[PDB]
Amino acid sequence: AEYQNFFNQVQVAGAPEMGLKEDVDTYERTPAGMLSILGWMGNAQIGPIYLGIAGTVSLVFGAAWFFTIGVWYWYQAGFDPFIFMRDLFFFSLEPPPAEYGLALAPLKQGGVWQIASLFMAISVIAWWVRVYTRADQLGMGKHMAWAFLSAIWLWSVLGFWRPILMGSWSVGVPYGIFSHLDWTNQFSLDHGNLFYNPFHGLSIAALYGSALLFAMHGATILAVTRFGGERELEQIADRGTASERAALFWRWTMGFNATMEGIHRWAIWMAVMVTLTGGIGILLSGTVVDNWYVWAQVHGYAPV
Amino acid sequence: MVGVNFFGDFDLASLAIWSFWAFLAYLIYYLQTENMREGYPLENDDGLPSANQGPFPVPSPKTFELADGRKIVVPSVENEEAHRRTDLALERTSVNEGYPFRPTGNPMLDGVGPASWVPRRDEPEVDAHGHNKIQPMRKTEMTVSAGRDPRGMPVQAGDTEVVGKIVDMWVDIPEQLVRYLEVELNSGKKKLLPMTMLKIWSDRVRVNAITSDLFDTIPDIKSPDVVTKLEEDKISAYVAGGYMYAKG
Amino acid sequence: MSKFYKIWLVFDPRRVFVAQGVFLFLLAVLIHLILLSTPAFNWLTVATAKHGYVAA
Amino acid sequence: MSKFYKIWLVFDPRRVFVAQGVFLFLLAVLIHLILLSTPAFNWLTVATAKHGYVA
Amino acid sequence: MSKFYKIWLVFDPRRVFVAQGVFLFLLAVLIHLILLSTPAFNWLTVATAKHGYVAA
Amino acid sequence: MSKFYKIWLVFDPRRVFVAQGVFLFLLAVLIHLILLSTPAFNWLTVATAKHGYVAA
Amino acid sequence: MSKFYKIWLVFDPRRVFVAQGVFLFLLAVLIHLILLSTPAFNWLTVATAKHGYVAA
Amino acid sequence: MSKFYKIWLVFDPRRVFVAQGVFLFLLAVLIHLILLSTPAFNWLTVATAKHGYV
Amino acid sequence: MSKFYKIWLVFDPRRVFVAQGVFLFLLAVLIHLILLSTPAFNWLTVATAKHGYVAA
Amino acid sequence: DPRRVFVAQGVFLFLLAVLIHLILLSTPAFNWLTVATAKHGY
Amino acid sequence: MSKFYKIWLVFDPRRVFVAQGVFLFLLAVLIHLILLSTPAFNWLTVATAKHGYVAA
Amino acid sequence: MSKFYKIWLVFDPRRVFVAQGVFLFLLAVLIHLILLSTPAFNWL
Amino acid sequence: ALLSFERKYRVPGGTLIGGSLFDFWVGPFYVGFFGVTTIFFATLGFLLILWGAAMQGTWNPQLISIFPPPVENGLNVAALDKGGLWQVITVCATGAFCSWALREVEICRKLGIGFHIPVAFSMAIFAYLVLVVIRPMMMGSWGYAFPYGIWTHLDWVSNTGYTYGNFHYNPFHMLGISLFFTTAWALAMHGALVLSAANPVKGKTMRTPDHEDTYFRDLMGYSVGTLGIHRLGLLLALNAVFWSAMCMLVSGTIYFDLWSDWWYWWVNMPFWVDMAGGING
Amino acid sequence: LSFTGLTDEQAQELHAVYMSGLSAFIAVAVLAHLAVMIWRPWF
Amino acid sequence: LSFTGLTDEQAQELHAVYMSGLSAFIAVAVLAHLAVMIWRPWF
Amino acid sequence: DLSFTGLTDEQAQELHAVYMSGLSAFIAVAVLAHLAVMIWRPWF
Amino acid sequence: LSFTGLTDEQAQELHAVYMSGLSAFIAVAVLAHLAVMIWRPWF
Amino acid sequence: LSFTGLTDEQAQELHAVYMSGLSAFIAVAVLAHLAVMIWRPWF
Amino acid sequence: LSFTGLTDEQAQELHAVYMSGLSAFIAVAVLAHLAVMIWRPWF
Amino acid sequence: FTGLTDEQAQELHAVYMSGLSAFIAVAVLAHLAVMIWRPWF
Amino acid sequence: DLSFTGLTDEQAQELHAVYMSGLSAFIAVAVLAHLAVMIWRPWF
Amino acid sequence: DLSFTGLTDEQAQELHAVYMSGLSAFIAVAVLAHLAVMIWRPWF
Amino acid sequence: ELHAVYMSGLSAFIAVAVLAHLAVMIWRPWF
Amino acid sequence: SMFDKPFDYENGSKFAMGIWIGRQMAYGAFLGSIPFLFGLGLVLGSYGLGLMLPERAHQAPSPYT
Ligand SMILES: CC[C@H]1c2cc3[nH]c4c(c3C)C(=O)[C@H](C(=O)OC)c4c3nc(cc4[nH]c(cc(n2)[C@@H]1C)c(C(C)=O)c4C)[C@@H](C)[C@@H]3CCC(=O)OC/C=C(\C)CCC[C@H](C)CCC[C@H](C)CCCC(C)C
Ligand SMILES: COC(C)(C)C/C=C/C(C)=C/C=C/C(C)=C/C=C/C(C)=C/C=C/C=C(C)/C=C/C=C(\C)CC/C=C(\C)CCC=C(C)C
Ligand SMILES: COC(C)(C)C/C=C/C(C)=C/C=C/C(C)=C/C=C/C(C)=C/C=C/C=C(C)/C=C/C=C(\C)CC/C=C(\C)CCC=C(C)C
Repeated sequence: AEYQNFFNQVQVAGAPEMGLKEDVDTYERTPAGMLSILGWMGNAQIGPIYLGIAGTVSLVFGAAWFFTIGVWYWYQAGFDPFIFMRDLFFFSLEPPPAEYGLALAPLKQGGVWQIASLFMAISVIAWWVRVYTRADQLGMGKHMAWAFLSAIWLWSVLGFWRPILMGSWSVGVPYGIFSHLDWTNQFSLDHGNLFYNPFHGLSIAALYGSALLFAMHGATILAVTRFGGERELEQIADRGTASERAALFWRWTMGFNATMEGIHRWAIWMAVMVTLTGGIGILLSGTVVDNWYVWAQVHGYAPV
Repeated sequence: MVGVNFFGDFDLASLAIWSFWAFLAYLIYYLQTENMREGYPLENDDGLPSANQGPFPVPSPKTFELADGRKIVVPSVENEEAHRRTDLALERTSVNEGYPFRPTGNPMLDGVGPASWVPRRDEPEVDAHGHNKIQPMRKTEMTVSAGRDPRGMPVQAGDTEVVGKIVDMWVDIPEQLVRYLEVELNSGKKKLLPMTMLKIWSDRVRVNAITSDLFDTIPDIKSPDVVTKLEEDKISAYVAGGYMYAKG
Repeated sequence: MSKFYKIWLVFDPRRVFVAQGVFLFLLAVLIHLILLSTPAFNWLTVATAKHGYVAA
Repeated sequence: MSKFYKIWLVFDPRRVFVAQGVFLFLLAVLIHLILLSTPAFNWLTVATAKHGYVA
Repeated sequence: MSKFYKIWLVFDPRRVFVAQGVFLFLLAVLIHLILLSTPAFNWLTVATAKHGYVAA
Repeated sequence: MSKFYKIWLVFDPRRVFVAQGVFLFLLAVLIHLILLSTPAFNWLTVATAKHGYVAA
Repeated sequence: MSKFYKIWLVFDPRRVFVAQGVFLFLLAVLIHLILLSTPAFNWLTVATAKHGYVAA
Repeated sequence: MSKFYKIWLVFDPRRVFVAQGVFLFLLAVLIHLILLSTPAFNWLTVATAKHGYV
Repeated sequence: MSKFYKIWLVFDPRRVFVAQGVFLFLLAVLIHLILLSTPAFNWLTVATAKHGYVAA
Repeated sequence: DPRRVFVAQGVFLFLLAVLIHLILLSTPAFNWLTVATAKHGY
Repeated sequence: MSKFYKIWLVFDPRRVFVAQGVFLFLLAVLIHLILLSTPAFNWLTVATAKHGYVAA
Repeated sequence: MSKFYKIWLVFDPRRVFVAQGVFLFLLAVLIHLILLSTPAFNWL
Repeated sequence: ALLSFERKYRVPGGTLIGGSLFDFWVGPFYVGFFGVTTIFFATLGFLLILWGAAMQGTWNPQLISIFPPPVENGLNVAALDKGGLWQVITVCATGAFCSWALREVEICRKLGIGFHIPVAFSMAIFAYLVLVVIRPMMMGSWGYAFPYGIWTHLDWVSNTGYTYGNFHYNPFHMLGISLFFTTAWALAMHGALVLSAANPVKGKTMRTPDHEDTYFRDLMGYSVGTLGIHRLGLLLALNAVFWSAMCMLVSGTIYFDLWSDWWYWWVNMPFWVDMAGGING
Repeated sequence: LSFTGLTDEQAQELHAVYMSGLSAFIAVAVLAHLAVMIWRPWF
Repeated sequence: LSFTGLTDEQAQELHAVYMSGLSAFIAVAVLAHLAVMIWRPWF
Repeated sequence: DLSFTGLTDEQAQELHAVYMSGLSAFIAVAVLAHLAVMIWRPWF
Repeated sequence: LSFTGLTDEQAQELHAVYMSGLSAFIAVAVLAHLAVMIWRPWF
Repeated sequence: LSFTGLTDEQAQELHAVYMSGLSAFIAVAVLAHLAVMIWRPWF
Repeated sequence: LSFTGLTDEQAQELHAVYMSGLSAFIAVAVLAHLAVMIWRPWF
Repeated sequence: FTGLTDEQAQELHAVYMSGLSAFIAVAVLAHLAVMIWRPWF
Repeated sequence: DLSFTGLTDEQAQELHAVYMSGLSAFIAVAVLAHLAVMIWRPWF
Repeated sequence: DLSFTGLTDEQAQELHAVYMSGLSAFIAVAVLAHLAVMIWRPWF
Repeated sequence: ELHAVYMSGLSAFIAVAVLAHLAVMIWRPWF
Repeated sequence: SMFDKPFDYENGSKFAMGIWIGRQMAYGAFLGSIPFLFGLGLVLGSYGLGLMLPERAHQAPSPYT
C-alpha cells in the first residue's frame, strides 16, 4: 500500500500565522496557539479568532438562548442536579399551546420559549452579518453569507415563517434533544407521510448529492495531491497536471467533468439546495397541503 | 390555500414544483457552462478542432487578476496556448478515433501518459505577502513538531536499493505543511521528492514509484532554494509516471 | 422627463431587459393565475356556465 | 418604431432565438395543458361525449 | 433642505436602485395581498357581490 | 418570405438538426402518451373492445 | 450639543444608514402589524364597521 | 428530395449510426413491452388461452 | 466621581455604542411587550375600554 | 483582559437582573403590576 | 446489398464486434428470461407438470 | 466457414481466452442458479 | 472529441483484464473489460425493470415497482413472477456497481492518480449490499430488502423505520444523521470559501489561500486548510454512510424492540432511577 | 453598444426576417384562435 | 456616470427605442383592461 | 458578426433548399396521418 | 466621502433625475389613494 | 482622528444633511401621530 | 459544406448503402405489420 | 487599547454624557407622564 | 475521408464475406431453434 | 494482411485449428452432460 | 489607575442596589 | 501478468499452444469466480451469521403490506 495522504507523515510548525491585514482591525484578534493533535489531518494552529461586535452580540445572545433553555430545564428538574442529568435529553422547552395563537403566552406556558426564540433569532442574525463582514474586510466574495442564508431560510421557516402562516406559535419546534426529534416525527405524521412531499424528496436528493459530491471531490483531490491538487486556487489561475488528470478521470468515467473553480459551484449549489428546497417543502406543509400522501395520489406517483 | 386549484389539480404546490424544475433546468445549464472554461474547444486525435462541441455553448470570458497584475482570461485562446504541450512524442495506434496514443520513446522523459506535465508558468508559487510559498526548512525557522523526522534517513527505491539520504525538507510556509523532501543522491546531485509519493518508515524513506536507476533523471530545479510551478509539475509527473513506467 | 435616458449609464441594458422580461412574465402569470383561482373571474369557468358546457 | 431592429445590437441573436423558442414552446404546452385540465375545454373529452367513445 | 444629493457620494447608485426596486415591489405586493386577504377590501369579492357573479 | 434561408448563417446546422430531432421525437411521444392515457383514444383499448380480444 | 457631528468620525456612514434603514422599516412594520392585530385599532376593520362592508 | 445524401456532410456517420442503433433498439423493445403489458396484445397470453397452456 | 472619562481610552467607541444600541432597544421592546401582555397596562386595551371602540 | 472582563461581567449582571425581575412577575405575590391593578381598580 | 461491405470502411470491426456480441447475449438473456417469467412458457415448470416432480 | 480463423487477426487470442473463461464460467453459474428457482431441478 | 489537453493522457495500459482488447474510448467514455460488463449489467438491469413494469401493468415511471420475494420465501431463489425478477436486478445492479468501481480503478491506473475515488465508491456499494443482501440474510429472507421503485422504496423506509417506533432514537442513526448534516454543511462552506477567494470583490485581485485561512480563523478561530478540508470532507461522507449501514445492521438483527425504549438504560441506572421529579419521575 | 458585433445593416437584415417569421407565427395564431372561437367560444 | 460605457448618445437612442416599446406595451395593456371592464368590471 | 456559422450565402441557400424538402415531406406524412385518424376516430 | 467614485457634479445630476422620477411615482400613488378613497374609504 | 476616512469638514456636511432628513422624518411622524390621535386616540 | 470531412461523392456512396439498408428495414417492418394486422388487427 | 489620545478622548466622553443625559431626561419625563396617566404605585 | 477505419476496399470485402458467413450460420441455427420451439410449444 | 493483433495469417490458422479442436471437445463433453440430465430428468 | 476607576464606579452601583432593596422593604417587605 | 503469459506463436508446438489456451481460459474462469465466491460468501456468510442471532431476528414484521 502506498501513502494515502489521509494524515500527515511529518508535522512542521513555526511561528503561528496571525493572518492577513487587509481591512481587519488586527487588534481585535486573540493570540494564536498550536495544537499538535489537530495537525495530523489538518492545520495545527488554533486561533487567532476575530471578536468584533457582531461576534460578541451573537455570542452573548447565543449564550442567553442556551442558558434560557438550560434554566428552564432546571425548573423542570426541580433544581435537582441528579434529575437534571438523568432527564437531560427528555427535557423540553415547548412552544405555547395553540390557544394563544401568535400572542405573547404566559412565562410558564410558552413565554420562555418565545424569549429563547428571540435570543436565537438575534444570535443567528448577528452571526450572519459576522459571516458577511469577515469576508468583506478581506476583499472576498460573499458566497459564504449567501450559502448561510440558505440554512437560515429553512431555520426561519421552521421557527418563524411557518408558525406565522399557520397562525400560532404552537407549531414551532420545541427546544430539546428528544422533543425536537418527536416534533420532526409528528410533523410527518400529521401531514400525511412527509416522504410524499416533492420538496422533501428534492431536499433529500440534494442532501444525498452533497455527500456524494464531497466524497467524489474529496477523493478526487486526494488522488491528485501527488501533483498539488489541493492547492485549488493556484490550479484555477495556472492549470496544472492535477487539474487535467482530475478532469480526465471524470470525463472518462461519467462522460463529463468540471473544472477546479467550477466543481465548487456544483458544491455550493448542491449544498444550498438541501435547505432551499427544504424550506419550501415545510412552508407548503399545512399551509397549502395538509396530506402529502393524498396529494401524491392526485398527482400520480402514489397508488390509488 | 389548501385545496385551491388554479386549474384541474394544479394548486400552489404544483406551481412551486414546476417552478423548481425550470430553475433546476437553468441551474444545471449555468453550472455546465461554468465548467467549460478549460479544455475547450474540443479536438480530434489529429489535433484539429472537433466538429461536435456539445449542446452547451462555451461561456463568455471572465478575468482572474493576480497579485502581480496578470489578468488571466478564461476561456481564451492565449490561456489555452500557454498550457498546451508542444512536440509530444505520441503516435496514433489506429486510424479510428477513440484509440490510445503510443509513446514513441521513453514516456517518463517525454512527459506523456501518467508522466504528463503541464506547461505551468515558470515562476515560484507566491503567498499573499509576495514570498515564495514553498521554501526549504533551512531557509526558514521551523522544527519538526511531531511524526518521524526524515532528515538523514536513507532513501530506498522501489527495487530495494539505497539511492541516497534525505538532507532537507521543503515546507509550505502559509500552510505549515511539508511538500517535498530534498534527497542527496550517491552522485552528489540533489532531487526533490513529493511527500505524497513517499513513505517515511521508522528508519528509512521508501519510494516505490520509481526504481534506483530513475533517480538520476528526476527533473531538476534551476535555483537551489527556489522551486517553480513548472518544476513542481515536472517532478510530480515524473515520479507519478513511475507506477506505470518504472520497470514494466 | 428629459433626462431619464441616463438610466442606461447606470445599468447594463442587457442586464435590465433580461431582468425586466422575467419580471413582466412572472407578474403576468401571477395575475392570470390569481384570476383563475377566483371562480368569479375564471373565464373558462364563466364560459362554461354561459355556453352550457359539461365541465364534468 | 422603425428603430426596433437595433435590439440585435444589444442581445446576441443566437441566445434570443433559443430563449424565445424555449419560452414559446413552454407557454404553448402550458396553455394546452390548462385546457386539457378543464373538462369543458378538453377537446378529447368533448369529442368523447359528442361521438359516444365510451372511454 | 437641498443637500440630499450627497447620498450618492457614499451609496452606490447601482446598489441603491436594485435595493429600492426590490423593496418597492415587495412592499406593494404585501399591501395588495393584505387587502386581498381582508374580504371587505378584496376588490374581486367586492365586485362579485355588486355584480352578482356566481363565484362557485 | 423567401429570406428565411439566412437562419443557417446564425445557427449551426449540426446543432439545430440534433435539437430539432430530439424535440420532434419527444413531442411525438408526448402526444402518443396523451392519447394512450385517454381511454377513448387509446387505440389498443379501442381495438380490444371492437374485436372482443381479452378485456381484462 | 453642538459637537454631535463627530459621530461620522467614529462610525462608517455606509453601515449606519443601512442598519438604520432596515431598523426603521422593521420597526414600522412591527407597529403596523400589531395595530392590525388589535380589532380596536385595525383601520381596515373599522371602516367595514363604519361604512358597512362585510361584517363577517 | 434527391439531395438528402448531404446529411452525411453535416452528421458524422459514426455518431449517427450509434445514436440510430440505440434509438431503434430502445424503441423496438419499448413497443414490444407495451404490447406485452396489455393482455389483449400479449402474444404469450393469447397463446395460453388458445392452446390451453395453463 | 469625575474620573470616569478614562474608560474611553480602553474600549473601542464603535463596539461600545453598538452594544449600547442593541441593549437599549432590546430592553425597551421587552418592557413594552410585558406591558402589552398585561391587560391592565395594555394602552390599546385601556383605550378601547375607555372609548368603547370594538371590544373584540 | 483590561477591555474584555468588563463586558463579560456586565452580561452576568444583566442576565441575572433580567432573570430575577421576570421571575417575580411569574409569582403573583411579587408582581407589582398585579398589586397596582387591585388598588386602583384597573 | 452488393455494396454493404463498405460498412467496414466507416466502423472498425473491433468495436462493432464487441458491441454486437454484448447486444446478442443481452438480447438472448432478455428473451429467455421473459419466457421464464411467463409460467406457460417456462420450460422448467412445464416439464415439471408434464412428468410430475414436485409441483410446488 | 473455413475462413473464421481471421477472428484472431482482429482480436488478440491471449486476451480473448481470458474473456472467454470469464464468460463461460459465469454462464455455467447462471444456469445452475436458474435451475434452483425450480424445485424439480433443484439438485441441492 | 477530446479536451484540448486530453491527447497526451490517452495512452495504452492500466487495464486489469483483457489488456488492449477493450482499451479504447467511446466518445468521452473509457471502455475497458469492466466498461463492457457495466454496459451489459446496466442495460440488462434497465430492461428487466421495464419488463417488470410490463408485468406490473403500469407505465408511469413513478409507479413502477419491482418487489423482492415474500418474507415466507426465505433465502430461496424465487420464481421470476414471484419476486425472482427483483433478485436478478439485484445481481445486475451489484454487477454494474462493482464493475463501475473496477472500471474506475483502470482509469486511475491510466492517469497515475490515487485510488481514493473507487475506494470511496466502495463504501456506497457496501451500504447498498447491507440493505439488499447482508441485513435481509441476517433476518432470514430476501423479503426484507427494499423494492426497486421510485416511491415504493420510500414506503419500505417508512415501514422499516416504524417497525422500531420512531427510528430517530437509533443511536447509530443519530450519528449517521449528524455526519450527513455535517457533510452538507462542510460542502457548502468549502464551495463558498473557494468561490469567495476565486471571485473576490470587484477591483480586488484573486485571493490567495492565505485569505482562506485568515477568513475562517477570523470567523471560527480554526482552519483545517486546503488539504485538511478535502480529507475531512471525504471522511465525513464515508463515516456518514458507514454508521448509517451500522444503524440498519443492528435494527432487526441485534435490536428488536422500540429504539426509544433503549435510551432508558441511562434513566434506569440504580442511583437516580427512583428519585421523584423531572420527566421520568 | 454593439455588444454582439453585428453592423447596423446586418441588424436590419436580421430583423427583417425575424419580423416576417413573427408575422407568420401570429397570422397562424390568430387563425387558430378564430377557429376555436367559432368551435367553442370562451367568451 | 460611465458604469456601462455608453457615450451619452447611444443611451438616447437606447432610451428612445425602449420608450417606444414601452409605449406599445402600455397601449395594449390599457386596451386589454378596457375590454375586461366592458366584459365584466371588477369595480 | 452575422456569419456565426461560417457558411456562405450560397451554401445556406443550398442547405435550406434541402431542409425545406425534408420539412415538406415530414408535414405531408403528418397531414396524411391526421387525415387518416380524423376518418377513423374524429376528435371534433 | 467619494466612496463611490462619483464627482460632485455627477452626483447632483443623478439626484435631480432621481427626484423627478420619485415625484412621478408619488404623484401616481397619491392619485391612486384618492381613487380608492372615493370608491372605498378606509377612514 | 478619522476612524473611517472622513475629514472633519466631511462630518459637518454629513451630519447637517442627516439632521435635515431626520427633522423631516420626525415632522411627518409628529403629524401622523397627531392625525391618529384625533382620529382614534389611544389615551 | 462538409462539416464531417466527407466529399460529395463519398456522401452519395454512404447514402446509397444507407437507403438500401433502410428500405430493406422498412420492407420487413411493413410485412411484419401486415402479418400482425391479419393475425390481430389493432383497428 | 483604543488608539485615542487624551485630548481626543476628552470630547468623546463629553459628547457621550451629553447624549446620555438627554436620553435620561426623556425617560424621566415619560415616567412622570405615565404616573399621572396610569400610576403603578 | 470515407476510410475512417483505415481498411482498404479489398480488406473490407473479405472481412464482410467472413462476417456474412458467421451471420448466416447464426441465423440458420436460430431458424432451426424457432422451428423446434414452434412445433413443441407454438406461440401463435 | 490486416492483422490488428500482429499475428500472421499462418499463425492464426494454427491457433484457430487448436482452438476449434478444444471447442469440439468442450461441446462433446457438454452434450454428454446433457444426455445424462436428459436421461435422468428430461426438461421437454 | 484602571482598577481605581472600576472600584469607585462599581461601589456606586452597589450603593444604589442596597438603597433599592430597602426601598422595596418600606414599600412591600418580605422579611 | 503471472497467469496471463503471452505465447510464442513462431516457436511452439500445437500441444504447448493447446495447453496455453487452457491456462488462459482457466485464468479467466478463476477471475469469474472472484465475484461468484464473493457474492456466495456474502449470501451464505450473512445467512450463517444470522443463524447465531437472538432468534427474534427471523420473525420481524414484513415491511410490505
Ligand atoms: C446549506 C445548508 C447547510 C448549512 C450551511 C451553513 N451553515 C453555516 C454556514 C453555512 C454556509 C455558515 O457560514 C455558518 C458558520 O459560521 O459556519 C461556520 C453556519 C453555521 N451553521 C451552524 C450550525 C448548524 N448548521 C446546520 C446545517 C446546515 N448548515 C445545512 C446542512 C446545523 C444542523 C444540521 O442542525 C447546525 C447545528 C453553526 C456552526 C454556524 C452558525 C452559528 C451561529 O449562528 O451561532 C450563533 C452563536 C451562538 C448560538 C452561541 C452559542 C454558544 C454556545 C451554546 C455556548 C454558550 C455557553 C458557553 C459556556 C460559552 C460562554 C458564553 C458566555 C458566558 C461568554
Ligand atoms: C415591540 O415594541 C413596541 C414596538 C410595541 C414599542 C417599542 C418601541 C421602540 C423600541 C421604539 C424605538 C424607537 C427608536 C429608537 C427610534 C429611532 C428613530 C430614529 C433615530 C430615526 C432616524 C431617522 C433618520 C433619518 C430618516 C435620516 C434621514 C436622512 C436623509 C433622508 C438624508 C440623506 C442622508 C445623507 C445625504 C447623508 C450623506 C451626506 C454626505 C455629505 C455623505
Ligand atoms: C408512447 O408512444 C409510442 C412509443 C407508443 C408511439 C410513438 C412512436 C414514435 C414516436 C415512433 C418514432 C419512430 C421513428 C422516428 C422511427 C424512425 C425510424 C428510422 C428512421 C429507421 C431507419 C432505419 C435505417 C436503417 C435500419 C438502415 C440500415 C442500414 C444498413 C443496414 C446498411 C448499413 C450501412 C451503413 C450503416 C453505412 C454505409 C457506409 C458506407 C461507407 C456506404
